[PDB]
Amino acid sequence: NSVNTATPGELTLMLYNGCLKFIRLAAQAIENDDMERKNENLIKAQNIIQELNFTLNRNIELSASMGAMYDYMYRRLVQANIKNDTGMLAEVEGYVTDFRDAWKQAIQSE
Amino acid sequence: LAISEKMRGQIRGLEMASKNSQDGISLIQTAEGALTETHAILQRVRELVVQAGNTGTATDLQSIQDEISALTDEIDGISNRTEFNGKKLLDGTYKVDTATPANQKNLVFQIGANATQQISVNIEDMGADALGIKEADGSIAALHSVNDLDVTKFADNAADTADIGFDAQLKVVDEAINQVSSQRAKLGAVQNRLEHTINNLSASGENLTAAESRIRDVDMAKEMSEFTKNNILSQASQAMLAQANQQPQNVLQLLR
Repeated sequence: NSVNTATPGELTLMLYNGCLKFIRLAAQAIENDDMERKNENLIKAQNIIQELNFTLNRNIELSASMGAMYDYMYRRLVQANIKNDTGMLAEVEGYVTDFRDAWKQAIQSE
Repeated sequence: LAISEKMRGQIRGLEMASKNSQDGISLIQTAEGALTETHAILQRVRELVVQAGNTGTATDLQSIQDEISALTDEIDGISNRTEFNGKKLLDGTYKVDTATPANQKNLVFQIGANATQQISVNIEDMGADALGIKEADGSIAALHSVNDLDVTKFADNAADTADIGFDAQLKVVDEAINQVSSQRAKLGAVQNRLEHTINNLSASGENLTAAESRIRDVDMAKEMSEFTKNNILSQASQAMLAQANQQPQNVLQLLR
């Protein structure tokens, strides 16, 4: 669209929102018994979490706990995929919502 | 960023093996979900065959046969349309062929710890003409497949009539039900092997990221999520320095 426009903080916010969107699409696919659709969206969500983790400046102290959460989020999404566990998806959706809401406030108050 | 950049190269192998195992499990779950439908349709077909064997009302027989023929056509549709990434799973593309191995196609999965041990997997034809009473070899003789069911023949033949009597046609459905159940169970065993691979891959990645494998359970993750969320709020500049390091063309690609 018009991405080169977005600031670095706005780019990260876009990633959090996309991750949530793909998790919600995968939960819906599980309800509709669409395995291929569920798998495609959870891998999309996993790729976002891994991109966030691998773009952490690990000289910054905050990066340790954020990356530990990303590692759990990735592992939990893999388990939810192979187990068709919407409950697990709702769990990871809550974490990403936590990160998304705090991040959106952080770029504002800055 | 360089510390995180090489951590990508360390676990790139584990991530791609994890994606392959996820893909393989979802392929099998796709086949198992379709086989569950075929099994349920076969159960309904058996109900109609039994009802036809106990009906003395032949236009009742024709109406029952119309439903059966539509149901076996549903079975054909499932076997012909079930797909994963464009690969036909249940139409016999991947059936075993011991009579002519040159014509056999295999599904390949990677199994075991480290996901490097390849296995070959076959899936039998699940169409209506491939389910029923099998001969010594893989073949189904005439009038012995689910596609051959015709309960209107019950009006002119005793129940013990060979091939077309009620008892014989009921046997065709029973054998077909078990054939679908056997195919689903064999695919479940493969799924189990891929699950064990995923858990060994995760344990391998957990060891290589010590102090980033730190979160164990739901209680820790819940509590760490709230703690990290409040640290992001309280240290906005540190949060920007820590995470706002994506390049725009990578973001557009991930959001497709």
